[PDB]
Amino acid sequence: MATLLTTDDLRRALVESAGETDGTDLSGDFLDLRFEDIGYDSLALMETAARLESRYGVSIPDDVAGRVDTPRELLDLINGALAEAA
Repeated sequence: MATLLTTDDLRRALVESAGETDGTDLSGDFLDLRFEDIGYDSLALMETAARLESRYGVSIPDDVAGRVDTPRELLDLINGALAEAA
């Protein structure tokens, strides 16, 4: 819906949950850059998604929140959630 996250928005969330960072290699489309490769553990990732959950009034299944290997999956998952929630 209007509520949607693009790669740029998704980047922002990981920047926010990482704290004071430059955003490393999340520049542009990092959808193919795996979380393990950007030093992002599923726990941190859940917190990232958590910010998004709270912000967009959604809830992401705890299995799926740490089931995503690549940002593309996570982006799509939230896109599908935000398809219904706004």
